[PDB]
Amino acid sequence: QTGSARSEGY
Amino acid sequence: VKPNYALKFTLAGHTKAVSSVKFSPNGEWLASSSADKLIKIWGAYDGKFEKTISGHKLGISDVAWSSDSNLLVSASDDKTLKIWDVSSGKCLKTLKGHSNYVFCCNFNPQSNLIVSGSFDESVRIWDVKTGKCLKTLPAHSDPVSAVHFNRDGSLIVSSSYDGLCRIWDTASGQCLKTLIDDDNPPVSFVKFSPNGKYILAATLDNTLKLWDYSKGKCLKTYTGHKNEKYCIFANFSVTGGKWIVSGSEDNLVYIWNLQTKEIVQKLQGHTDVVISTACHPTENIIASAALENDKTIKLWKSDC
Repeated sequence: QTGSARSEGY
Repeated sequence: VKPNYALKFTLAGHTKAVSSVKFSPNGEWLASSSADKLIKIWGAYDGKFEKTISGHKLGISDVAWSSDSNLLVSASDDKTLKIWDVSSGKCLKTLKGHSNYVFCCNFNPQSNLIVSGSFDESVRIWDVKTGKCLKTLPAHSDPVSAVHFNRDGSLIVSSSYDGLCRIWDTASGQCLKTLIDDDNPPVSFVKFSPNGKYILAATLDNTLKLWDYSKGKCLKTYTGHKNEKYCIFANFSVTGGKWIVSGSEDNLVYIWNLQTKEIVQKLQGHTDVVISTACHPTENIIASAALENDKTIKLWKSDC
């Protein structure tokens, strides 16, 4: 939903 | 002695969370990646916007420079990596092979190889010239959060939500070592130290640790920040005092004395989690980047 795996978090 | 990093520039342009920032080895540029599917290039000293590099179909989680500062590699939710010629903006190769999101990436020091880690629980090693996959390592049992080559490129270190750091022989693909301390939290970042002796590892229990690789022992721990959710990068700062630098989930940049483990500075200014930091190769400059509520990159400079 934020657009990248890293910015989404664990 | 403590540094005095002070805010010099704020860099706006990404339209979603920033995911990674990296200084070029030649010190001229900063590259940033974002959930907005874009890479941006900025002047390292003045923060001046240079160009946007586009092509990924989904958001980008990581970007990394080749050692001659001419190429970038990016890792995307579109399950590909892309190799870019920075000067022309061209996508030279699209690296296809991972079966889930690509999370992390790096060139080897020679810059003939790329290593990648993915939500598919594997580590892949790719030939830069052909864009072809050379090796797939069944590395972990959960997403791979970081991958890094050592000083001569003979080893790869990987980290995973599975709680392990693993060291791999680049040439043979064998697992040479598995590192884990007394608890098993997800490992959210790893990298070799500039001299290659140590591995710096972050875990999602608010802790950074410095490991002696050869001995398989934890030597130092750095605490005081907040990190329980995000895969936040950490750095060795070497241009002035010898520091460890990391973002935090309290929106600050933390700087510790590497040897003594004391906090020497906290940088305030961001309005969301600081996901990524980078240290300039010759000047006392730190770049920091933040998530969706902030969307900016900040450049800080110190006299020490």
